[PDB]
Formats: sequence, C-alpha cells, structure tokens
Amino acid sequence: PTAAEDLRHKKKRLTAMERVQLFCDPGTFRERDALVEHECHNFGMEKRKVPGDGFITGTGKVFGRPVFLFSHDFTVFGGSLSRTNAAKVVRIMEEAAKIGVPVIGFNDSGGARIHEGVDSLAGYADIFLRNTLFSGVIPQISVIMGPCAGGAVYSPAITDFTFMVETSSYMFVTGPEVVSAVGGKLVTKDELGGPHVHATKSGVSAGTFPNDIVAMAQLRRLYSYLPLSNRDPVPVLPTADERYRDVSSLNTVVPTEVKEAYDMRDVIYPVIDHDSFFEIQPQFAKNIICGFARVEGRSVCIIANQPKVQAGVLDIDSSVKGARMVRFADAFNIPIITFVDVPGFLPGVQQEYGGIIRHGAKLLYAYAEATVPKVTIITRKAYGGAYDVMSSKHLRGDSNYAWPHAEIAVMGAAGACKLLYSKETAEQQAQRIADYEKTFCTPLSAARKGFVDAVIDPSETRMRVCEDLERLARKQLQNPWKKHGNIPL
Amino acid sequence: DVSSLNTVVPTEVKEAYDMRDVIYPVIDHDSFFEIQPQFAKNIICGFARVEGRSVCIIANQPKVQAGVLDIDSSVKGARMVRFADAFNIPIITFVDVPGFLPGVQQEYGGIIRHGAKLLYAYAEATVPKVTIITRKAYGGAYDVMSSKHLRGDSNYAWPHAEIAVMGAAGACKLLYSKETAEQQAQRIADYEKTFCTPLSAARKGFVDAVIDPSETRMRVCEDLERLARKQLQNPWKKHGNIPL
Amino acid sequence: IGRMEKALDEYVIRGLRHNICLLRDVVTEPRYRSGSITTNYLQEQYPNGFKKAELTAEEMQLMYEVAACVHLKRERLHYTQGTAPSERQLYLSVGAGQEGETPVYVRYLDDSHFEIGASKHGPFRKMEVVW
Ligand SMILES: O=CCCCC[C@@H]1SC[C@@H]2NC(=O)N[C@@H]21
Ligand SMILES: O=CCCCC[C@@H]1SC[C@@H]2NC(=O)N[C@@H]21
Repeated sequence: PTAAEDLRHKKKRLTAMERVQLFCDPGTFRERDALVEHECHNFGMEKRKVPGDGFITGTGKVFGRPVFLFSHDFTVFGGSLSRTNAAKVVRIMEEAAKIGVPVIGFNDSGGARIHEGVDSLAGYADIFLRNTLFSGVIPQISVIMGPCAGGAVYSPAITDFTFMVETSSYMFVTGPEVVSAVGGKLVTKDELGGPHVHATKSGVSAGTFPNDIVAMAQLRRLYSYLPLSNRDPVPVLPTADERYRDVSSLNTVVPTEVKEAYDMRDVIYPVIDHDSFFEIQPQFAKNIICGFARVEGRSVCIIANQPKVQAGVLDIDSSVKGARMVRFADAFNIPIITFVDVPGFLPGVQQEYGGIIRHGAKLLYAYAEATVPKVTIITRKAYGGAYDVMSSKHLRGDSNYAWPHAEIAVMGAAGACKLLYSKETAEQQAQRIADYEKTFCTPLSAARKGFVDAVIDPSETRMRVCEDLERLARKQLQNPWKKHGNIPL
Repeated sequence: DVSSLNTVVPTEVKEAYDMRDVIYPVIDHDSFFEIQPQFAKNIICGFARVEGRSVCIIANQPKVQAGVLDIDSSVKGARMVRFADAFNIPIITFVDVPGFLPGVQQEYGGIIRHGAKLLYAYAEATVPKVTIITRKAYGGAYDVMSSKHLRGDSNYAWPHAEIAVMGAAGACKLLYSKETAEQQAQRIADYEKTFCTPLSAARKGFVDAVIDPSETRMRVCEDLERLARKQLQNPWKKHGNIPL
Repeated sequence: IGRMEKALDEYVIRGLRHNICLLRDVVTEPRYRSGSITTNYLQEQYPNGFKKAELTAEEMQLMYEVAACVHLKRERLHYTQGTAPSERQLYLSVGAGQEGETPVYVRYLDDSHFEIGASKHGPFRKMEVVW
C-alpha cells in the first residue's frame, strides 16, 4: 500500500510523514492530533474538509531522549496556516515549555490562507509570541524543506538555528511579482531567496544540505550535542579518547615568518576529540570559525580566527556571527574555548558607512555578559581593541594562555614608532622599529603585567584545557538584577 | 498483552458493566488499595502502581446508580484529589457519567456547594493527569471529571464514546418546539448518529486521539514516563477559598 | 611479501598524497609473485598512466560486513545508558547509483563480536572487528 504519495514522489520530493519517520527513532513517534477540520464557511470552502488539516505534530524520541516536532504538508492547501493549524503548534510549544524538551519544526508553508481572513494573522501572532517568550528556555531548531514566503518567514528567524535544503527551498518576505511591479526588475525566485543567497549574502541560514536524507542524518548528530532544557546540565557522553594522547605537531604549526599564513583548523583539530566538529555557517564570513565540539566527552563551543582569509581581521559579519554564537552558548551553560589571532579591524569607508561601531560592539557585549567558564589561547598576535574584544582576561576570563612566540601590543611597530618620535632624524625606521618590536612586541611585558596566566609549550594545550575545563565544572557567577539588558542592536 | 479490554464495553447502551474490569488490566498485578470501599459505591478511589510507581485512581462505576455524580461521591473524590496533589502523586481517571442525580433532597442538601468541590480540586491540581473516556460524558459532569480544558496533560477516548451537551431526547425537544408529531423517530436517531460520537469532540480538539482499547497500558506508561518532570505553578496566594 | 602486504595497510599517512597504492598493486600482482621480473616491468604492466587493480566479490563483501559492524559500533556510542539497540538490517551499496544492493544484518553479541548474516532468519558467521 503506497497510495496518494505517488503524485508527490513523482516530482522528486518527499512527504512530511516520511521526513518525520526518518528523523526520529524507528518506532517511537506518537502522532498527537490527527482528526481536525478548518471550519471556515467562506468563499466556497464549506466543502473539501481535510482530516489532518495540513499539519503533523507528535512527540517522537531521538537517541533515547525526548523531542517535540511538527511538519507542514504541501499537498493539503499548500501548507497555509489558519486559526486551526496554529492551535496545534501552540499546544505543542506550551507543553514543551512545561517540560524541559526542545522543539524542531520542518517548514513548508506556501503562505497564509486567504480564505480565513485575519485569523491567519492571529495564528501567526500567537506563534511569534510563543517563540519570543520561550527563546532561551528550550533550544529551537528550524529546517526549511520547501517554499517559505509571506510573513511566516519571521518565526524561523527568531529560532536559534535555521538550515536549508539545496535544490527545492527558498525564503523571502515579498515575492518577485511585487518587485517587478514597483522597481521593474525581473528576478527569479531562486535568484531572490535561494539557499546560496542566504548562505553567503544575508547570513540568515546556518547551513545547507544536499538532500533531505542527509539533512535528517546530520540533524540527529546536531541534536546529540544540545542540552535538553535551560536548567539541565551539559550532556556528557562516553568516549575512548583520552587527555594523554600525544599532540606534538602543534610545535610546528606557526611559521617562523610573520607574513606567512596558516590554517587555524590545524590548531583546532588536535585539541578536540577525533571527528567531533560541527561547523556553523561554513560559507559566511570565512575569517572566523564557529561551531560545536567535544573535549573529553563533553560538548563545548569553539570560536577562533583564521589568518587564511583576509589576515584574520574582524569585521561586521564576523562580529554578528560570533555574537550570536556566544549568546546562544551562554544561554544554555556551554563552555567556550577561543583561539586568538587578530591584527585589528578592517579599514574602509564602506565599513563606517555601514556602522562598524554598532556591530563590533555586539561581540564585546556577548563576551562580557557571559558567565560560563572561558578558556583563551593567544597563538601569535593580538593588537588594539581586537585584543580586548576577543575574551581578554579583564572581562572576567577564567584562564588565559599564550604561546612562546606571541605578540601583545597597542598597535603595529610602525605606528608606535611614528607617534613616539614626531620629527626625529630621518632613517629612524631601521634602528627604532626593530628595537621597539624586540622590546615590546613579545608576551614578556603582558606576562609581567599579569594579563596571561602562563606561557606554555604548544604541546601542552590539550592537557591544560582538559584540566581547566574539569576544574571549572561548578562555577556559579551572577550579574546584577535587571529586567533585561540593552544590547546595541 | 491486554486484549480483553476490546470486549468489556457492551454493544448495548442500556446494559451495565463493572469498571474494575477496566481498572485491573492497566495497573500492575495485585496492586490496588481501595479507599472507602463501602461508601458512595458509584465512585472508586484508591492507590495503585503503574510500572513500579504509585499513582492515584479515580473512576466512575455504572454498576451502581448508573455511575451518576452525587454529594457523597463529590466529597470523596475531592478529598482524594487534594491529598494526591499535595504530595506530588500522578492522577489517572476513567470517565463514564450521564450527569448529576436529580431530586429535591439534593437541592435541599446543597448539591451546588458539594459538586463544586470536585471541580475545584481538579482545576487547582498541578500533578500530571491522564484521562480516558470509555463510553459517555454529558453536561457539566464532562467538565468536572478532569476535562482537557482544566490544564489536563493528555486525554484519550475509546472508539464507541459519546460526548454531547445532553441526551438526544432533550436536545431534540429544545431544537424543535412545535415541530410535527412523530418527530421522535426521524430526529432522535439522526441527532444521536451525527453528534453523539467522539468525532465532533475530536474535530474541536478536546481529545488527543481515538485509540484502540488494547493500547491503554502502553499509552499510560509512555505518558506517565514522559511527564515525570513537569513544573507548574499557580499565582501567588496566601491560600485558596474552597467552597466548604 | 605477505608481511609487506600487511605492513603497507597499517601505515597511516594523513595530510598529503603518496604512492603506497602503486607499491601495493605491484606487490599483489601475480607476475611479481611468479618469481622473475625485468627492468621494463613497470611500463610493460602500466601502458596508459596508472590504474589500480579492482576488488573481487569476496573482498567487497568483507568490506561491506566491516562497514556495517563499524556503523553499529559507532551508533551505540551516542545512545544514553541502557536504552540502546543491538540489531539492525542495513542495505549497503557503493556508488552514487546504489550498484549492487546487499542486505546485511548485525547483532553485536559482545564488545568486539557480531553475528553478521544475510538477513533475519539467515545463517550467521560470528566474525570479529576491533576498532
Ligand atoms: O601599515 C599600513 C597598513 C597596516 C594595516 C595593518 C592591518 S590592516 C587592517 C588592520 N588595521 C590596522 O590599523 N592594522 C591592521
Ligand atoms: O430521558 C430522561 C431521563 C434521562 C436521564 C439520563 C441520565 S439520568 C441522570 C443524568 N442526568 C441527566 O440529565 N441525564 C443523565
């Protein structure tokens, strides 16, 4: 019996129920509500009632841990929401708020249902309020499998992570017809809101998958990292890997020349456990890396610069990416580990015309507000305000480390030499820049002041990180009483 | 395996059955401790274990007086629910009620006060609740016996249930004042067919799902395992004001 | 030679390419094990570029079995406490077009022992994998 799904598969596409079956465990899905009708009675809609009413909501179970989910249905009315569709979603989110369980939704709606009038707006508003209230209480993940247009786009935005499917998905606020009507330009749906556009240009989508099957397979892996609720502790899984594994290849990663580049992944991979990195937003703002990883069987958060791309310089997009990652990680009590290599901020008129001052402050706010244990490692250099922003010791950092060839200075040697000698005799470059770099572009001064705990061999990083992260397991820090902060938007 | 539940409910609507035949299969073997066994026999209350954890049982009984709510039954159920909630004990209820007991003595004795106690106890409670509607639920009795709107966790019904405002006769009378005589035969049957069935209540969203009677143990164990860590709180009060 | 064969496969090199495939193919060739060779041997046996020899049916079957065992072992790691499975039915097929769908079972009787078979109600072999 394979009835009524032949029409769907013929278009090389899967069904909502099949997606739900693929996500959860083999036999642990219990559909909650299945016999519900729209009761519209307008515009010749009194007929063609549907039992499911276009939504599939259940409970399920992943890796032995509970979950909640819902999936849109494209065959029935195009997946449009109504006064009645939104009730099921509201009930699921409320139940997942009472119990410490997350929510995952597979969006496929074609837009609002016009035949209901303003009831669709009512349902949208209720879903928006539930998302707003419960953000930071239970993790929310959203996946977009098909078209997603109109005002329905906003609820995925408030969710913590949004993923996209490559061939047959798109998302935008207004359709290309209106764009043609007002501006006069003919742009296709994919050219407007395709997965690539949101992966590279707008920065909304947190990832892209080639197929639905791969999407489910990796969504399970992502779910294996998250904590169940706000009050539950960070999960710890058994692992045969051990902190005594030898990592001596880190002694040679940093080149002896100051103008040559290297890949920061060569430093990230040895420290964490084998094959346990899940990069977030891999194709957007490549000069910074963010993602999840495990250290001795417990999930941690990774944020590191990359001198491979644009000399590892902070920017607007990198600031937004890092700020969102830090805020989410702190909201759910996940340790943060950072690797620092920054020469400063990206210079340019477009930057000031785009508001670098606002955006660069977001990362600093996220780092200063955080109360989870932090570990910082300075590999090569840290200059100016970039050193302050990237989790400096003064921002209530727990432990800070440096490598023997690091440099921590106010600015580059040339600018310091220029400002320290206004009209000093010519040729001052040769006998002053070298001396200043020798005397003050070294971690000795910063260690004398007390800004780094110790200068360590690069081969001891795994040992030190495991020791510190084990000791810091029970830190309790609290901020002054506030209704909420006022972050620079 | 519990497949004997498929046959407990008779196919006639005027025949009676023993609710213990439904209570005993779901709970673990030889683990029932009835409370007040000889008083207000139309309602059963007691303690029982489900998968090794103690729960509270409150069910109607159509054997005695057609399973009709009353003063004494209301007091008994109210006290049991209040005690069970005070100490964080899950509550499981089985529903079969045609309404309240009609009589002058009842109003002369204050049915209004006493019947409100059970409703207050059910609404105030914050422990996980599971409700199963076997055959019927009419009028305010459906509201009182842990309906889904009183912050109930999960509600289930059996395929031959009935959830209506009142009996078919009264509805037919009120819906057609002076309609042509013999209206009984071609109206009561139609109304009972169309609206005395769980399809309408399922359409509205008042029952989670319609289940086979053989899956009750599975569903109850699953729900009671999942609901182990619910945290609900009432608004701040020095204390309530229950109708004494 | 056998020693070399075995020792070639245990040389883990990551971060750059190498010619171990050529050495393996040359050693495994029956011409090399015949006893005598020549100095024009290489280009005589490699006329157009280089193309590594393929796998026989039993080798590919063994690779399938080991892949299924590894998949199950790594799957059991992620589950919490005792809520973990012990048997599945997998469908292995190499290539982008699923060439040669081979149903496989697995039982995981111990930490490093399985009961691989064709499917359910099929004879089992009880191989061993240590990884
Ligand atoms: O010496 C002249 C140019 C030096 C730029 C050095 C890098 S480029 C971006 C960033 N902004 C700075 O002031 N320094 C760094
Ligand atoms: O049809 C006439 C009598 C129907 C009574 C049905 C039962 S008796 C007690 C309870 N109260 C009602 O209104 N209906 C039920």
